[PDB]
Amino acid sequence: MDTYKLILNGKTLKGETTTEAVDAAHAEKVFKHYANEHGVHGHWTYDPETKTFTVTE
Repeated sequence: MDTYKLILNGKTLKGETTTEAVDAAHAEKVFKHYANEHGVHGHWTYDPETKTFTVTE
């Protein structure tokens, strides 16, 4: 398990978390939890070179 990172860019908030997962698909399902928990919804992207998801409100 690699780690994957989430960058959340809310209008007024900024969030950065990681998780260990078997692939990007598994980390994405955990990250949807974190983003919904923290009331930040937006457009999702994944950057394979950095194993990073960004969510921008």
